[PDB]
Amino acid sequence: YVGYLQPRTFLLKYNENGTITDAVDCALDPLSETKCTLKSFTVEKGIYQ
Amino acid sequence: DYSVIYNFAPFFAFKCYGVSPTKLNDLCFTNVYADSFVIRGNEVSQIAP
Amino acid sequence: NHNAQALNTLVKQLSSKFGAISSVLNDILSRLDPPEAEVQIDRLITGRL
Amino acid sequence: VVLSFELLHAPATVCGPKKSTNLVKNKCVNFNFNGLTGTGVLTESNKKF
Amino acid sequence: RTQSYTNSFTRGVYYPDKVFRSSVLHSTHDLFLPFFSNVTWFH
Ligand SMILES: *[C@@H]1O[C@H](CO)[C@@H](O)[C@H](O)[C@H]1NC(C)=O
Ligand SMILES: *[C@@H]1O[C@H](CO)[C@@H](O)[C@H](O)[C@H]1NC(C)=O
Repeated sequence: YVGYLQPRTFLLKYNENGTITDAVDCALDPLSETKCTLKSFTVEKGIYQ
Repeated sequence: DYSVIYNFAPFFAFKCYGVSPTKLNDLCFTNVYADSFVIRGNEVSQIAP
Repeated sequence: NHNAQALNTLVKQLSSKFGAISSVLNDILSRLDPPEAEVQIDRLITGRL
Repeated sequence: VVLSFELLHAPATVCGPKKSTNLVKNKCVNFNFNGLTGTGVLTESNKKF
Repeated sequence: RTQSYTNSFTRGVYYPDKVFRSSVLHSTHDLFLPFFSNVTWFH
């Protein structure tokens, strides 16, 4: 498999022992961008600019 | 070690941007590159930020 | 929550260069001569005030 | 000859001739760890690097 | 070589810097493989 990289903003979550366990790609979809703006992987009900 | 650099021939222009001449030997650098070339006297000023 | 955010922002403001070469005062004072270190420290002081 | 450096933090392959000093633990000391200048108390850590 | 196309999913994430961070969320602007991007399977 071959893919090509792109300049992106990622939100990386580090676990207790220091390994990356999850990430959010900000430019993928509006929900991911909301997560990047709030700096959290869970978003509560509401309207977020 | 910049002691030998000072011990070399007297310098027409020894100007340090980010750093300070004397404060060198006191710092720790990630990737030193040195670019050597020959230019005229009035062209020395053009090599500057 | 509000209080926390304020304090958090304040701490993050210590990681801002405010136009200086570095956001760490010790690094600046270990990198530059006192005259230019004065200018950089002045920018940092203005930002933090 | 134009000398180009990059100033950052710990990761560095070039330092000045400054010698070393044995480690001290559980005392508030000044430390210069491979270009990282600070003050604090140094303890053995369980963090997994 | 034969070219097929497939979904990368959440593959291709790497450590950006030589810094250890624990129990934190960090924002990085860097070259990454975009999530759910089409990648080429070569045979
Ligand atoms: C991941 O963290 C857990 C929780 O402390 C620990 O038991 C485990 O050894 C860690 N794994 C690695 C590879 O560090
Ligand atoms: C990758 O797959 C998607 C989904 O089928 C498709 O829309 C897209 O055209 C594919 N990429 C290329 C270069 O064909």
